[PDB]
Amino acid sequence: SMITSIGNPAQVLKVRETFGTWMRESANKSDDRIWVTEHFSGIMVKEFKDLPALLNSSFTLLHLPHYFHGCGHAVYNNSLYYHKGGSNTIVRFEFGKETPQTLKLENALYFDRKYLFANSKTYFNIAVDEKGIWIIYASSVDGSSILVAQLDERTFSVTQHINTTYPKSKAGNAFIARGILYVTDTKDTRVTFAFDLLGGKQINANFDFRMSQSVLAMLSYNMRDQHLYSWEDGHLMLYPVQFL
Ligand code: NA
Repeated sequence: SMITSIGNPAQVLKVRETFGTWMRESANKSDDRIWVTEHFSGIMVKEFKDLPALLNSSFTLLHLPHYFHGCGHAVYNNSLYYHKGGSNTIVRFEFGKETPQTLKLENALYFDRKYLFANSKTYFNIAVDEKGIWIIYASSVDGSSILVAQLDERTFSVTQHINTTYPKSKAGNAFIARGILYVTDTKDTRVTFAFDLLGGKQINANFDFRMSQSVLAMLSYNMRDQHLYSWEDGHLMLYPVQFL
């Protein structure tokens, strides 16, 4: 099924950090924790035990095995998925463990400011939804096309590279819900492109995302509550979504 509209947002918090990510578990689990990264690069993640903890800036610091770049990470099943800064390596870091798993996206743009999403200086966007685990990236072959790697969860390996043919120059940002890729306009306020990942075909999508045009750092669908999570100019937002 497809998204027909996005509701008014709920703001959870405003921080000084213009760019960052906030993330919650999306696996069918009782887990109230929140994970945050700040800025476009670093080696630390802040873990909050719950929302009141986030509200009061009471966090545990977790040191990562590799520096992250960008704002396109995701948390799924007690693991952080993220772009290893300055490489085409994607890292899966399980929070109670030492050695992460890694995979390489050999034909993906990953340096020299040739971003997948320029607004957020992002090269890769990891997304988790009802139909699988996905890595959105931009081709280093033609330097333009948006692709989505479909993952195998157990092996943390790529089973398929899906070419949308959509040029990244038209994309503001994106998220994936129920196996459908949704891409925003360059102003990041409307969704103007969509792609049925398992059907391998474009589908019509034109609906408003938000009224604010403030810079958009992170945009991510969480299948556990079916809400859009975003980070907008230091504002942590939640959007409800309406399916057809
Ligand atoms: Na996104």
